[PDB]
Amino acid sequence: CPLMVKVLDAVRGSPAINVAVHVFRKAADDTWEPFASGKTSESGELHGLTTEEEFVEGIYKVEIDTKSYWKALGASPFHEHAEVVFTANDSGPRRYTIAALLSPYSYSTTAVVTN
Amino acid sequence: CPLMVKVLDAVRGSPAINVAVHVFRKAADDTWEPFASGKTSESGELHGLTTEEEFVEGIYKVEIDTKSYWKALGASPFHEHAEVVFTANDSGPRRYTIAALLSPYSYSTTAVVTNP
Amino acid sequence: CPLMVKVLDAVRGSPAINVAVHVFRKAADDTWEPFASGKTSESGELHGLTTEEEFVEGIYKVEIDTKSYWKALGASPFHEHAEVVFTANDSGPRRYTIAALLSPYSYSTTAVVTNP
Amino acid sequence: CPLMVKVLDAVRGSPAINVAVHVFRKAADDTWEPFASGKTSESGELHGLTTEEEFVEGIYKVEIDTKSYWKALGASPFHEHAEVVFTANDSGPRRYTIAALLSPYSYSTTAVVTN
Repeated sequence: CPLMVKVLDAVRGSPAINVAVHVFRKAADDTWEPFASGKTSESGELHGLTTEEEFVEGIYKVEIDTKSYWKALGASPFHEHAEVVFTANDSGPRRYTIAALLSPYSYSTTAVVTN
Repeated sequence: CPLMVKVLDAVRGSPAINVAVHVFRKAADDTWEPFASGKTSESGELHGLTTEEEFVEGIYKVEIDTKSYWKALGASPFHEHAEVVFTANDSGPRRYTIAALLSPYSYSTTAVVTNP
Repeated sequence: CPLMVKVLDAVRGSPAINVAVHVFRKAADDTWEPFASGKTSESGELHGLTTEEEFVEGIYKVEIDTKSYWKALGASPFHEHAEVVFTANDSGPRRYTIAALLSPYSYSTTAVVTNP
Repeated sequence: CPLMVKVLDAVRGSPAINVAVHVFRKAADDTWEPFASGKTSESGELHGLTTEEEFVEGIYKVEIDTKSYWKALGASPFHEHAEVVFTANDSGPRRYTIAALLSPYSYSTTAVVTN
């Protein structure tokens, strides 16, 4: 699996479960076109987003619909969503894990890129 | 100043200087329309982006140009930029401070919102 | 002020007010000796902990009493406190700002170090 | 496994590998006594720290020797180490994953507690 997304909840200290995640790739005319999407599991992870063949170099945006997540749990969300924008670079064989740590008014995201 | 941005470099333990920041605001046609932009100073802070009058209700997107910042310092960053999207002044004017902590492959961003 | 602490609440998007902070400094016998303590103000900042004269070289430990802070606000935090340990003024006096971002089960802490 | 530790490197966007981790439990006289320790693997993880039987309620401190880690890679570390202090509470069945994200002058730590 070339691209993984893991989402954690910093309030409850648990994985962010029923979370919608949309991945877009930047089209030649700079528009963002749907690339992949899904909902985090009970482990806060989303696998099977794409395949090695489809995941070509280019700019990608991982959009995490955090607002709905926090609303369900009664917290008042700050962000509309979390946006992770990056360039997939082939240079060598790589796997991407976009990790996101969420709080109502804050979030962190790290990219773990392994061989 | 109703919208400020402060950026820190977690590798150097100092303000993130000369970081370009672009603010957009969702238009009626769901298009991201340019709202304001600037760059952080020696203290890693960006003030004067907009005024209370101009900063009306809306969904804003604050794009912090992290990639350009790291590249200029000789690093190989992962992200293109940090994108902070949020609805503003939904219940009256508020002062927003968008803080961002930067590392080549990871960044934190957290808003401090106060009633003026 | 050579050692400042600033704390933010990532759940409320505001300064972390009334947060007790205890500073210790490793003694000759490797014991943690009390150095200074205080609590953050309405702006989530703690100034006046020590002076340049008193803040000598050494390994310091800044304990941010996060648990007491969350409990008082009705939350069930994971950590007892945030512990920032670091060697200070190893190459001359420096001004240190220990910043901490708090959530019930997670916290970030990052130092901004500048030459006066 | 009751207690896990995962360490990531935010500079290189990879797991913090050869990292020493010491776990201490607070003794009745408030001193910190050795409880467990090891070195993160190639996946930046440390399993087998303790057993369900030995992991009793109490206050624990996870010390991550980050200074040596950064020195090896040529970065100038700020912290002597990362310290995660917490109370193990039985109330229900739980697993602890102490995650730490490291940067030379900054680090984050989250506690993921699952059933």
